[PDB]
Amino acid sequence: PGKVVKFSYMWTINNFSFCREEMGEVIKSSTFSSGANDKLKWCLRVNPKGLDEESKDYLSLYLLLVSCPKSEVRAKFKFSILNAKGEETKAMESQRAYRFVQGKDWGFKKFIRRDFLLDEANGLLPDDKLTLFCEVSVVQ
Repeated sequence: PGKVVKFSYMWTINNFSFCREEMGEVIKSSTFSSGANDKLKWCLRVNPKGLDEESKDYLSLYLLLVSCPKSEVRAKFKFSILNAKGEETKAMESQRAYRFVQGKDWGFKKFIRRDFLLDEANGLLPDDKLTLFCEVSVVQ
């Protein structure tokens, strides 16, 4: 069977300034699929108030391999925010392809400062919506 080997996932979280998650609490995205027969399952994990005390001023963003048929998947990834114009901004990308196993995630604990994100001047929460964009390339 053929495989979806590169995929871009776009997720809008409504009313973001009112998310109620505390530090260490997660918002999980819908599961999205790739690979052969949709057998690689992924989701994005957002911690709106970080993981720990070190990151409580940040939003943390992680890509999680929810399911895979074998042991591992190696993948490169890039996260960004889509601004009020639909353009990518505040991008961060993996240094190389990282080894995912099922239940494992990789990402950025300090992806963006909350006070920058919440400042209307920066155009990152049009209508109080945060739109995240995740581009993945599976190399093995």
